[PDB]
Amino acid sequence: QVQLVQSGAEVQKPGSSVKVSCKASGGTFSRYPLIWVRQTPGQGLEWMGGIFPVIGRTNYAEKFQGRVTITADESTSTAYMELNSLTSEDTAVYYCARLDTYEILGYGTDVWGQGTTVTVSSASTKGPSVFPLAPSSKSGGTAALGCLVKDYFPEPVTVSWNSGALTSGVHTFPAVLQSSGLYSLSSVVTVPSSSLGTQTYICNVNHKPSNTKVDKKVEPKS
Amino acid sequence: VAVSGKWYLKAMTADQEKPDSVTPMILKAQKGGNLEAKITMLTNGQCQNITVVLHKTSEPGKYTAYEGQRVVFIQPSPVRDHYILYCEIRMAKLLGRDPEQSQEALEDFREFSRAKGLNQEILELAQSETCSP
Amino acid sequence: EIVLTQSPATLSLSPGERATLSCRASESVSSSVAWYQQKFGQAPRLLIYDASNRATGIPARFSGSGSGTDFTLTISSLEPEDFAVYYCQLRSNWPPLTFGGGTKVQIKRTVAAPSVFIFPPSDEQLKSGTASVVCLLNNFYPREAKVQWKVDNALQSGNSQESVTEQDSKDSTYSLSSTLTLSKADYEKHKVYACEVTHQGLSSPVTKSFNRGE
Ligand SMILES: [Cl-]
Repeated sequence: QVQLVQSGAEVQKPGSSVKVSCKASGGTFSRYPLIWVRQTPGQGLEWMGGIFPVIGRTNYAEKFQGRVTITADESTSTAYMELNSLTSEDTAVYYCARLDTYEILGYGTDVWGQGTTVTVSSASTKGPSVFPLAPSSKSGGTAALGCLVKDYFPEPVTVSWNSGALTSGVHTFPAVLQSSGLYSLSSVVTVPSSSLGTQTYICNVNHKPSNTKVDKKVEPKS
Repeated sequence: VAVSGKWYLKAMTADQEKPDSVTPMILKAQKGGNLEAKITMLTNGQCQNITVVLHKTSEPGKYTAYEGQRVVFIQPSPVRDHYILYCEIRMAKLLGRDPEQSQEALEDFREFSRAKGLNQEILELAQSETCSP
Repeated sequence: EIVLTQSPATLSLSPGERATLSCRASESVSSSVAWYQQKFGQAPRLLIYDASNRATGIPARFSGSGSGTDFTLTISSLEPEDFAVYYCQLRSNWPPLTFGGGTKVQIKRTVAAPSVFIFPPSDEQLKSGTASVVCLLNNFYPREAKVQWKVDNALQSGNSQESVTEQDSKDSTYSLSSTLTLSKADYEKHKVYACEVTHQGLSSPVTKSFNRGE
């Protein structure tokens, strides 16, 4: 049973390069295509290139030709992907995979690495600020309110409402990486407007990377 | 498993001294590791159904057949969608997804046969989907 | 290059229905096609290799077919766990190993217009020199929706970002947030902040507004 183990999560500044490793154990790549695949958050799979022993060559997709270098080292059973001139749009999950294609007919025993997250940002670790999204004075008896979790790095944050007692109607959106290199996300909930006087609504935010916590009461504005 | 694959036997050679026509070769893989290959050949006005069971070894692409007495090495060609089978008489065969000859595949197959010390006058087999006595 | 087209790119069905997914190569590629399943936030899962062979453990309801240019993944009868994105890919000893663009298999439901909500920047935030204005489009279907910001009736461009939820497990809707980010200086130059929403379920565009300063 062959396993591929990739190097861990990387944060790189725009303009730098990242070199991700992929170590094979229980086997090698000498007879099998070793490929690199990426996926930008919420988007699709893209083949970047690979080492193709049958033709004795490394080949790249057009999109990445000239900006990615794929190599392997026999003695260490390790393959590498180096991506230069990083921009924020190279923020993605990168995977290596060994394709079971050597036999004329086989069992399809492809092996993927676990993935490596690369985040392209100039930012340092930073806990969030949390601002209220206050319920409007003005709807089927329901009101929308929320919290804006702004200016944290890196991923992830967690958000609950009322210490987890409030779950119905909650939507916590995927984070966006802003041009500052910091993340922002919003969490909202719809509640009975009759409740707004009486029931407290507090968002509980946790950013483990910074060991920070914020709890923000959200109420109608005076 | 019961995984399957379809192919054409396009050319053959050996270190010694021939189907008039061949049908496609069909491979079936069985839970356990073995492959079974089937092809029909027109020879002496008769249609022969050939079956070979290739038994797993610990090495990928290497099988045993004919009650242990034959060893068979199967490897992809550099030319897209072709494979080369080597057997030890000592023989080599060119398989492709496409029934029509690829000159590139044939050229590579010649160089392969030379490395193995096989007769370099390659026999190209005519193809037909069905066998007509 | 070789391109793999997956069309339609969305299918809306339900447990019990057959799903037929298409993958068309831009030129012949024999049997060198794989299919993957991928759920949100998870690793891709190999279903089919060599166009017609199931990977190990894959249930029998999944079958692949085709050779040449036109490939098909059929799920004979969808189960709940089968709603996901499906990708085809060239898979072979020889390059290229291009992926298709993906077909999302989602749960069908009736058209539902968004409930729209606009949220002014907090005083606390404003102090720091930046204003975030948030527009929420809640519980709509299908996913296509256009949000436009207008400030004193001028259409904004370049200063907003959108984020969307995964389909809700209970009601099969989507929600979306749009955030307009301004400097305090720019925020303070205008009066009317409006979020204008267009969606299949709305017969006219819906606008929510406030005037800067309650
Ligand atoms: Cl099933």
